[PDB]
Amino acid sequence: DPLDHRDAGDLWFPGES
Amino acid sequence: EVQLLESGGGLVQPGGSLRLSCAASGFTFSERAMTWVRQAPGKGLEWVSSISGSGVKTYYADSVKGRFTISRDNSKNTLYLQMNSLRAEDTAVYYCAKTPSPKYVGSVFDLWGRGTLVTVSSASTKGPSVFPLAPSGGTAALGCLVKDYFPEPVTVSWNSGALTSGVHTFPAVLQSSGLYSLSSVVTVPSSSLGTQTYICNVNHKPSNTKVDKKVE
Amino acid sequence: DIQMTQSPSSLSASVGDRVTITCRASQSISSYLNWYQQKPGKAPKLLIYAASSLQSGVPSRFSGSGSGTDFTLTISSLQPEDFATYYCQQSYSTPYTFGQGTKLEIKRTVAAPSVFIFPPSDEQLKSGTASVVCLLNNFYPREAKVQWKVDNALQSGNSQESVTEQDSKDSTYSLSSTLTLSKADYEKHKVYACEVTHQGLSSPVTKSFNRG
Repeated sequence: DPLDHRDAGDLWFPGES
Repeated sequence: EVQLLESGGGLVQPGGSLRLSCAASGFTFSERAMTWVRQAPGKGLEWVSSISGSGVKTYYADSVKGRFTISRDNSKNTLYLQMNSLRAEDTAVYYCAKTPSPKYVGSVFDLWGRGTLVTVSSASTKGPSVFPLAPSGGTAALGCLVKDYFPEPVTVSWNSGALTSGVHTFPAVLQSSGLYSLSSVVTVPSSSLGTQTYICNVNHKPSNTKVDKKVE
Repeated sequence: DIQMTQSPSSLSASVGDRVTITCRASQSISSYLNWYQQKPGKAPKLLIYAASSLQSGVPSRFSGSGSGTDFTLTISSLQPEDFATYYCQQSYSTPYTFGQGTKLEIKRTVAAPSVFIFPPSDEQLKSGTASVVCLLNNFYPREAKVQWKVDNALQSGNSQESVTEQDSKDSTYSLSSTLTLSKADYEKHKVYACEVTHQGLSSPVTKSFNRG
C-alpha cells in the first residue's frame, strides 16, 4: 500500500482541494 | 515487530520544562516522518507537532510554537519533544506516531505508542488518604475512597487481587483543592458482612504510598 | 484551523447493526481524511486513510467515503470488538485537526441501578472534611441523574460524578457521585439523601441516612 512506499520522509500536502 | 515507546513526562510546575522521548523499533526510522499527538483527561485528540524523516522540517500547533521543540536523532532511532514554559493547557497523555505521508494521501498516523502522562500544576506530589466506604436487600456495596492525591495515577485491587468480580474502580475527578480523588467499589452478599474481611490495596507510585485498608 | 465536526457524538447500537458516523469539514479538504479507533485505556489505531483506503488488518465491514466537506464512516454488521470511540482527522493542512469523537457503545437490556449511599468515615472527619458517596451500580443505559438532598434541600453543582466504561462482562455502567463538605457544614445537617432517576425506574429511588 502507499503507507509502505519508501520516500525521503517529508510531509506531503495537496496543492488544491 | 514495529514498536514505539514513549519515555519522560511526569508532574511539572507552570513555567517548567520536560523532555519526552520516543524509541522506535522494527522499521527504518530515518525514512519516516514522526508526530506527537496528545489527549487531555476525558477529552479528544489534539495534534502537537510533526517532523520530517530528515529532521530538517518541523511543524507545530500555534499554541505550542516557541515553547516546544520537536527533534530527532536518526542515529539512535529516537524522537523528542522538548517542552518549555509549560502550562495546564499541556496536561495530557502524549503519544508518538509514525507518520507515512504519501503523495495524494497526506499524513497518516499509522502506528502509535502507548502514551506518557504529563501533568502541569502548582500542586506538589501528594499521597492519598484511604478512607472506607461502608454501609451506614441481599446485595451490599463497599469500597475505598482514595482522596487528595497528586498526580495520577493510582491503582486499586481488592484482597490483594483475590477479589475481582463485582469490582469497579472509577476514573479520578479533580477537586476544588486541585487534588484528585477516586473511589473503588465492590458488591458482595449482605450475608457475608461482618464475617469475611474486605481489604482494598491502593498503590500511588508518585508518592510511594502503598496502603492496605480494611473496610469491613 | 479546519474545524472537524462529527455526528453523532454518542451512538448506541447492537451487534449486527449497520451504523453511519458523519464527519464534516469547515472547508473543503478534498479526500484527505483519516479515521482512528480508540478503546478504553489504549492508544488510537488507524482504520481508514484518504477517506476510503483500509489499513492492513482492518475488516471489510468498515468503509469510508467522501470528498470536499462531508464524509462517512459506515460499519456494517457491528461486531463486539468494534465498540470504541472513533475520530476523524484532516491531513489537508497543518494544524492537523481531529473531530471531537463518536463514542459507539453497545445496546443491551435496560437495567435499573442498584443504589448505595456511604457516610463519611470518622477518619476523614478527624481530618476536617466530609465526603458522602452515592453509588449507582450495574445499570444501562448510561443516562442517570443523581440529585443530592441535604435536610430536604436540593443540591446542584457541588458534587463530582464519575462513570465507568461499559463493563466487559455485561455491558452495564456504574456511577459514583461524591458530595464534599467541610466537617463543620457536614455536622450542621442531619439527613443526607441521594435521589436517583433512570430509564429503568418508574419513579425515583432515594437512599438516605441520618448523620451518625
